[PDB]
Amino acid sequence: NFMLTQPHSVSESPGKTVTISCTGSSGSIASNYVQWYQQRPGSAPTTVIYEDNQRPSGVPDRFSGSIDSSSNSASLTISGLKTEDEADYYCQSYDSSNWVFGGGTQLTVLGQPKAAPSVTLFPPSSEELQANKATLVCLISDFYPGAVTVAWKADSSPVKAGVETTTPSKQSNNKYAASSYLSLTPEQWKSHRSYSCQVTHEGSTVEKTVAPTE
Amino acid sequence: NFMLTQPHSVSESPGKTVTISCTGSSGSIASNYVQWYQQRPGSAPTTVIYEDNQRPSGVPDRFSGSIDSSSNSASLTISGLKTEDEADYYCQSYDSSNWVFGGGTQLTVLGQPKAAPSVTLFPPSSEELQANKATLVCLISDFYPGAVTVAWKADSSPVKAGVETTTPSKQSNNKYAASSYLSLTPEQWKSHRSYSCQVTHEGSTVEKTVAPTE
Amino acid sequence: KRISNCVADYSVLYNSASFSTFKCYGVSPTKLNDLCFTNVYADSFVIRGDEVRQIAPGQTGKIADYNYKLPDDFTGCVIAWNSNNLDSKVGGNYNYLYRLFRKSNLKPFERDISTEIYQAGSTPCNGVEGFNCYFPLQSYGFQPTNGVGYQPYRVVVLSFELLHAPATVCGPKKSTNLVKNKCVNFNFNGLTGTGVLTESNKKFLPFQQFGRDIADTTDAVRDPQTLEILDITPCSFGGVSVITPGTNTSNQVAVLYQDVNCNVFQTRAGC
Amino acid sequence: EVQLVESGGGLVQPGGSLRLSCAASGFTFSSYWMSWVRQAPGKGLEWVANIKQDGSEKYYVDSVKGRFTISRDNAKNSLYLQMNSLRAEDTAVYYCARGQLGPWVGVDYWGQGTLVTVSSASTKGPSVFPLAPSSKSTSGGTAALGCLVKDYFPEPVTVSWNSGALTSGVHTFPAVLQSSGLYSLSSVVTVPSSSLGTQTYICNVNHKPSNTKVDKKVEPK
Ligand SMILES: *[C@@H]1O[C@H](CO)[C@@H](O)[C@H](O)[C@H]1NC(C)=O
Ligand SMILES: *[C@@H]1O[C@H](CO)[C@@H](O)[C@H](O)[C@H]1NC(C)=O
Repeated sequence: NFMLTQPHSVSESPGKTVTISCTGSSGSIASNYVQWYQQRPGSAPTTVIYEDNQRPSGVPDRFSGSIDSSSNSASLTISGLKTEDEADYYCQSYDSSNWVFGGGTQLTVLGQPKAAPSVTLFPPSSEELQANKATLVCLISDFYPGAVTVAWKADSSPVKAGVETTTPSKQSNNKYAASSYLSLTPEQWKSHRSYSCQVTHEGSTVEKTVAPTE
Repeated sequence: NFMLTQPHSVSESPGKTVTISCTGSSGSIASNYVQWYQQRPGSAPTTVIYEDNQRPSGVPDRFSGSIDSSSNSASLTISGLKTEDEADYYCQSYDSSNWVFGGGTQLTVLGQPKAAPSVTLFPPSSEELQANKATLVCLISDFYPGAVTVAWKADSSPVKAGVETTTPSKQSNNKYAASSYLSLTPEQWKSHRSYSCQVTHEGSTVEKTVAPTE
Repeated sequence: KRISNCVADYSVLYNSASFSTFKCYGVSPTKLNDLCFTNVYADSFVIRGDEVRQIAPGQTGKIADYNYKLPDDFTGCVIAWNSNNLDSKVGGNYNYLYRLFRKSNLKPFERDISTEIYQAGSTPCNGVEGFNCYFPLQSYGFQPTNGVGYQPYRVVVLSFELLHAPATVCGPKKSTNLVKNKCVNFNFNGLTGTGVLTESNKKFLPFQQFGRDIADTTDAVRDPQTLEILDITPCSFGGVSVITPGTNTSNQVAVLYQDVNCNVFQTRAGC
Repeated sequence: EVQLVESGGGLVQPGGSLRLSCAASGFTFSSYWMSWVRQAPGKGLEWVANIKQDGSEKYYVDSVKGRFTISRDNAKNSLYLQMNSLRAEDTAVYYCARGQLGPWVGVDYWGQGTLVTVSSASTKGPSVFPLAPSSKSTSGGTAALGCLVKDYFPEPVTVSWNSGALTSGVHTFPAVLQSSGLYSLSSVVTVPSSSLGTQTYICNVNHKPSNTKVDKKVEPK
């Protein structure tokens, strides 16, 4: 049961020397060669360290490695910490006729504290209701931090079933966006008074009200 | 997932110094204290090592222990190897609010090469057959080694279903004894010619013959 | 921090289990109570769970040689425990500093406060940020969901030393059961006296612990834990006198005691 | 000299509730650590539980988390262990462990323990068959005697002959596992063939879970 233990989040610093430690359990990792592999998210991986002391051609001198036999751990050191370091690293070894890979160590982070969230509500159209399915989408974006709650208010009683909310995602605006979906039937759509979608944030509450009259 | 790795059968030698190694995997065993426990087989356990360097009162000084950090292993050394050493050893550590114990390392070893197997048959009596039941038991004893095969022979075809055989057991004669049980029905008991239960050993085969006529 | 002139109380130290490391180098942890020390020192610093073994003497590393070094004859104890929620918020902690570069190795029990520019190459960089010279002090990044070996750990190291000064720190004072009307030995912080402890009828003023007599002998000492006055009296002594009927008259003798109080007759002149 | 007794076992139950108690004497119960430890028959050691000297803090292994409970008191110097929702893995011998300063010093204290086994599938009436080999030659393993125990569940069975009057030459074969997971065994005693009619032989079978005691005469055919 050979397994290499390493963290998942380290080196979250602007720039200076920082070390990453990967250690083994079942046997000594100094008996065989160990390597460090780097992968960019969404593309093919590469290798930063091979032969436990060397680097490939074209790979900058900033990366370096060392072996501590007292700890049974391997240390990977990066010096420059430039803007081209957005990758997760792995430590790989060889026990007997098999290969073992590490868990992975993600490294990503190398003006207005408050941004106004924009709320968009999409009522069903005539095309939706003729298929016996009504969808009500409550879209929110540009909020910081991404810790918001989405709730739906009916004419006289809040709903609990049929509302699904996804986790916020990073967009290309240094902000987060979230979506909410509600599955509804047409008989209660025309039997109510006004539909409201409300969102709660840090000392902020934005509610958008719509009416079934079109 | 802290766990301690040690053998199961070592120190099989007379009268000289030997060592036993227990090593850890998930963390460094030199951070906390490790202890060795000596238990009597079939009786209450005791302790030979506490504090990783000292001894209980009354325990002889023949045993000795040491710690190395290059291998992350614990070494216990035995010098005298007298007639008192018949036990299995464990190594126990402490990672965080939990105790982990070792697998165990058994230490036990510090006229006629051929024995004739006595074989006995017990056919069912009238008491067995009146309850719609028939037990034919094939008993073997005093064989060496305990590697035997028990088979039942009918009038014209060997049987496969209804025969059960147990493992040989250690008796008070420096030999082994085994038993075989057969469940049968009275209609085939009187429709056959002769019953046989044969056993096979190393270069030996003993066969017995009985008849339904009583 | 220096701790002295107080009764040592290591009972709560080992009766807790929140700590992760209880390794005591030099001295065995089983007998701290019956040992008296002069000076007690206690350091405190926070280190990652990976660099906890480096606190032990003999090992080498970034922390063991550039930030904190222990001597090879260390006779103290090291206490370590995990505190992740207290030492790190949801955003992580960035006010903790550590050293990666130095001119040479660090002697044991030596700390450095200067934050100059570390020199690595031969060409000086004229005291500005650039190539071949960097800032040897580094900030550290914490995460709430990081690995178990990367959570913050608080390490407190205890050091015990002996000097020519009298011991200021000893193990918890032991108070045995009081036995009276028997020839026993007592040591009430000022005298090792042997004798009985009878119940007296004289009250002592509420500021005195000793007491003497006309002949200037300590014969009355106040017990501190229950506030009773007990007298001190020598157990017994005397001589063995014998009476003899004479020669050519008898063969048996009798044992006479001078003042020892007990076939057997209780005379006025002893026993 | 530290004295320990454990008596909490001796019965089988599937998924029930059980109580084990360890009583200690010769020391101060309100100052030192306590623990509970078990081992499987034929296997190695493993840790179960520990408790602080005042009972404030208790811990378990992740295999028994959710269930199990431990409590203590200093008035009568005893340890309380209560179990619930048992499984077939719980066949083990339990020792009450006593500490010295903490979990780093070591166990160093092991009681004699109590054999604790579990079983399921209730019980069924055993069948006794004192076979009488009236006609048999000499130069055999058994001269003339036979008793058979079959269709009993679970182990064990105390087999006695003539109310324990004779104990020489008694050989009891181990139980065998059949195709239906049923036990069966036989016991044989070497007796002279001249005492078939002049000596009365009684084969005694006792089963504890089935609470049956059947005594049967042996009569040659
Ligand atoms: C001594 O202290 C104990 C508590 O440790 C207390 O119960 C007792 O009353 C005290 N005796 C005095 C103050 O005389
Ligand atoms: C001698 O001792 C006995 C008992 O200890 C006591 O009753 C008696 O009064 C004593 N004699 C004197 C003179 O004190």
